[PDB]
Amino acid sequence: QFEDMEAFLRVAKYTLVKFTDMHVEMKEEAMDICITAVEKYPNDAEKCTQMIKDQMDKKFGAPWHVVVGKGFSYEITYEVRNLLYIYVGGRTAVLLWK
Amino acid sequence: NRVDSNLGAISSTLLVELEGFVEQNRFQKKQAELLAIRNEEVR
Amino acid sequence: VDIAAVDETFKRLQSHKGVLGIIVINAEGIAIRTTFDNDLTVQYAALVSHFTVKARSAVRKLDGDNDLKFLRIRSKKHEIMIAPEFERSHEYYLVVVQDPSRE
Amino acid sequence: LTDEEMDMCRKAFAMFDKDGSGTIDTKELRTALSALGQNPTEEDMFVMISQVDQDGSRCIEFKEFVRVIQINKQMSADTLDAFVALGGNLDKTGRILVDKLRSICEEFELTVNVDRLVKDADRDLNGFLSYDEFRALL
Amino acid sequence: SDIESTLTRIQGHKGVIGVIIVNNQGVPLRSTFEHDAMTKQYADLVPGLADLARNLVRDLDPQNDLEFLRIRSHKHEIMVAAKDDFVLLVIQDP
Amino acid sequence: AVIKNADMSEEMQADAVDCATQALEKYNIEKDIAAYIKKEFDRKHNPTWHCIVGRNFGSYVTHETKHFIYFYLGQVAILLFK
Amino acid sequence: DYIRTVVQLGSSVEDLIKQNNAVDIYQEYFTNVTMDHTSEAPHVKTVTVFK
Repeated sequence: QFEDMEAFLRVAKYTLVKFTDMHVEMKEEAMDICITAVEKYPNDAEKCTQMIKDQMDKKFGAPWHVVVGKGFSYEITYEVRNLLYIYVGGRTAVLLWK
Repeated sequence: NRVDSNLGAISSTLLVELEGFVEQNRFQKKQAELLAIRNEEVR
Repeated sequence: VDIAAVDETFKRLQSHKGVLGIIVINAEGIAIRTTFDNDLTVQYAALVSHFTVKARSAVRKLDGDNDLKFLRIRSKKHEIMIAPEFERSHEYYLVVVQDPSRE
Repeated sequence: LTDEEMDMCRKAFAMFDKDGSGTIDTKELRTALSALGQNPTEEDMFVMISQVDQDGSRCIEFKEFVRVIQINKQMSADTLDAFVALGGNLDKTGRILVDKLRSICEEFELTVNVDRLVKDADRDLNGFLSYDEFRALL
Repeated sequence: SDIESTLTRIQGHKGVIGVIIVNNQGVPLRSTFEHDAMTKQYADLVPGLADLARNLVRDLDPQNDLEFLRIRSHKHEIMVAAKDDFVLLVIQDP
Repeated sequence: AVIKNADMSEEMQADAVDCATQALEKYNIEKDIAAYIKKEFDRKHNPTWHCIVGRNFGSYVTHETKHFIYFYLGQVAILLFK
Repeated sequence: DYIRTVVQLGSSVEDLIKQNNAVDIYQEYFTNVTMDHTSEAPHVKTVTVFK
């Protein structure tokens, strides 16, 4: 029972997947590339999404769609087996759909 | 106690427990004596 | 100059017990004077702007000729106080944050 | 969907993945089947897991566990047990044979019984019980 | 016999015009009004404000919650005690 | 209303703004806002849209030639596209 | 006009802040007091008489 934001940030380093319809190798590759994006540029998040979907653009699919953020809402139409929603760093969260 | 620690535990038992179900038969021997025993003291 | 008067009002309010913060935000959700850092500022400005326009629309809908000059939400930590003055050429819902636990 | 089904689901998931891997591997599953007596092939269990494994893991987990319990349970509360008590052996006809009740009281060897119950639960006042008045009995 | 005695005390002070209890989704149970053309008004307008305010408070630092709320209009003081089971309303002009 | 970036016909930019503003006026939560803004425009013009509502979000997305709109109202942000 | 509004609101809120410091309304007495003084006289129970 920690007693501030800061001890929460001390514990919260895990990257829990909130909900996901992805293959296990799909999941591990996408999960690790997103954590490397978030650790690479905490300040400017635009070019995190640059890197995430352009890697997924050349490799996995011609269409892709990345949303990183702090507080937001969304409703998308997505073709099944290709959706990733994860919580990174105990605060920042990323939606990702094709 | 002697007239209502019995009669609120006699009504707390569970006869059948969790083919081989003959063990249940054997099991239902044992607790039978239980209720009989308890009843005698209340009588 | 009246700028000394309004800054003096900030020390009038802020000299009270427990008063953590004072901030002024206009109808377009942008803070003007602060007392906090910049991001707690902008998240207060956005949140309180949306919340108070919903609350005023609630009271006006509930009764036609009654408006609000007051708003007070509670925490277990700090009792945010919102005041609005809905008018034309000015509508400045100032918002205080305070609590009587400290000091 | 409910809250105690999560309790039983957690207990049964504990029973299956008994070593503590966090994933149902084939060997613990066969251990569970062999405790129940079954020792099938090593190609049918593959197909069974492959239908239950959605993630490609070759190992099923708690989300997949409750997915299969969810589909099998809610696809197929008090309607069925009181229904199939005696009238559900009649399937929306409302006429229960007295001979069924005489047989029930015959087999369970009960010491003293008079069947005045069916005489005094008679709400159509004919000599049988429809289903709504059957629940009124219960 | 403690809840209703507090209702009877609180509804007989110098400014109170109505006490309302409403459930999670709705169903205003145990109002106090001689007609019910404006109870439903409160019951479907106010808990939107109560949970919207819980959003405003809790968003800042998630150890935090909301407990009460007051809206003082010109002629009314709408005090709402929101919590997990229900929403409760007391209306009073000072 | 405030628009920061868009490349689409203005005659339905007016459609976008009048669709979003009455939505923001009516509802009192921000999931149903992104619900309605897609839903009603979806039954208006095209089969496919995507719409984001919030504050301080980052995104990269492939544009559409005449379907890409980035609103701004009252420190509450909206994006929608095809 | 902005200045006049701000000082008007400062006056009103100043009254309110005093109102909250005056007496604290939101404070339950004995929120958490564990120490309880109770009844502890000797109890004699005959569980069974062995006869």
